Amino acid sequence: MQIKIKYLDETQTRINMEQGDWIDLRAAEDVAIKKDEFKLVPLGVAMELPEGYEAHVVPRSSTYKNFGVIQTNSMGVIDESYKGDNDFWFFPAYALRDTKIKKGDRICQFRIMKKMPAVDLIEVDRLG
Amino acid sequence: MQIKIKYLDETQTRINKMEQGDWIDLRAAEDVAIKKDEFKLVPLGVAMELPEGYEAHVVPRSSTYKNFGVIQTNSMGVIDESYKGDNDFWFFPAYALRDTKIKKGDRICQFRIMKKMPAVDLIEVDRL
Amino acid sequence: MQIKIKYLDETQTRINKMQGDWIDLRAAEDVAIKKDEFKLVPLGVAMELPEGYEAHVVPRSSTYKNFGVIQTNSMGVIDESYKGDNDFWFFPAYALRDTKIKKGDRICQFRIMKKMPAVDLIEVDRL
Ligand SMILES: O=c1ccn([C@H]2C[C@H](O)[C@@H](COP(=O)(O)NP(=O)(O)OP(=O)(O)O)O2)c(=O)[nH]1
Ligand SMILES: O=c1ccn([C@H]2C[C@H](O)[C@@H](COP(=O)(O)NP(=O)(O)OP(=O)(O)O)O2)c(=O)[nH]1
Ligand SMILES: O=c1ccn([C@H]2C[C@H](O)[C@@H](COP(=O)(O)NP(=O)(O)OP(=O)(O)O)O2)c(=O)[nH]1
Ligand SMILES: [Mg+2]
Repeated sequence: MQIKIKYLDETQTRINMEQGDWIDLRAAEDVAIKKDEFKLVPLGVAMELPEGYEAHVVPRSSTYKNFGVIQTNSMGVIDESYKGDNDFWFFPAYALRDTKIKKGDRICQFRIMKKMPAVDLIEVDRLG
Repeated sequence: MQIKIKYLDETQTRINKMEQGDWIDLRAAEDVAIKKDEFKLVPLGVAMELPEGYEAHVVPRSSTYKNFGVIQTNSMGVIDESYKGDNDFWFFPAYALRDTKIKKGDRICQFRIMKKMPAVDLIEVDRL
Repeated sequence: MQIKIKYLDETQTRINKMQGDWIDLRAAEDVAIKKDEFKLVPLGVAMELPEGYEAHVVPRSSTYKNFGVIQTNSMGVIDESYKGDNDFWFFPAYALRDTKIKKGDRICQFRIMKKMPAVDLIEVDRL
């Protein structure tokens, strides 16, 4: 199973695994964020995911410790269909304190996972 | 694979975007106003009987923070197959980072289903 | 399918068997957190998961109203790799109000999941 991945540019740090571990993604540019402010931290990457698969994106264990940001959407769902040449991943960050992220910083991690199977949604007037 | 769904009332907007594999959006069952640093359970006006052996996972949409200034306090909501009774309506536990207003009908979060953990024996052991 | 689990001390309340359900985990000691402050809440447990699996840890839906805390990493990911006698799970809590969590309190919950299959990251210039 392969993932095709476009980098924003040559300065981005490429990421190498087939170990099953979640893969760290990194900030594409310096972002500074005041306490109680919001910013998209661009991750400088676009990917074509395997057919029938999602990416899930959550912070790293140490993200809060080292940057004082929480992830606004809790968990990011990157769908297989987000595979365009301008479809760059971002990390939506709310700073609970003054913070600076530097280009290259590892700020979140992801894995892939089979989309849910197909499903008939059937309205009913009463449940058991 | 089918899910039964019951709606609080005819007012509610059927979520008739059954899966092409994608997560599915849920909507505020009523007008809800939440002030800065206030918490509210936002009712989603749906009860469901998930497939045997499954659970549902709920998370915010990508734009939920931009548009309503709320985060989901439980990060990823877990809904077990057993939450299927006739009064088991889904909610969105929302904490507000600014003064905000959700209107009835609004898409505020999204779900998919996924198979439960297989059974597991838990052994206590002195060391590892 | 088997998980080997090691409690911190005798004091800790062992957990029941279960069925596929997320298992609740308990705070290992009383912890007080002021508004707008962060603290790791020990869950007094370390575990050897199955070869090829990870654990996901998230709050109960009631953690906020009962205890006033969110989990700053959203969902903790614990790898098969974290299986040593000192590898004790924690709940990273940030308090949005003053709060005292009390030993024994069930504050978050977990399950296991097969890890991602092996994949190739093939760099490309266009998509
Ligand atoms: O944390 C995230 C979350 C989403 N994303 C990406 C994936 C998503 O496809 C895109 C946002 O554009 P839309 O809001 O239109 N996508 P959406 O999730 O709304 O898809 P849909 O409308 O199909 O439900 O941002 C991230 O990069 N990081
Ligand atoms: O975001 C959510 C999360 C859960 N739920 C529902 C489904 C689930 O069966 C029920 C309880 O979930 P939790 O286990 O996370 N909270 P708690 O453990 O307090 O409830 P219970 O004691 O029933 O397990 O609430 C929601 O409607 N929205
Ligand atoms: O909420 C959490 C999250 C992680 N953990 C555990 C598992 C993890 O291995 C450990 C943190 O160690 P590291 O800082 O080395 N992070 P991790 O092992 O995930 O990094 P890598 O991606 O290199 O494995 O804490 C918790 O107890 N609670
Ligand atoms: Mg529970």
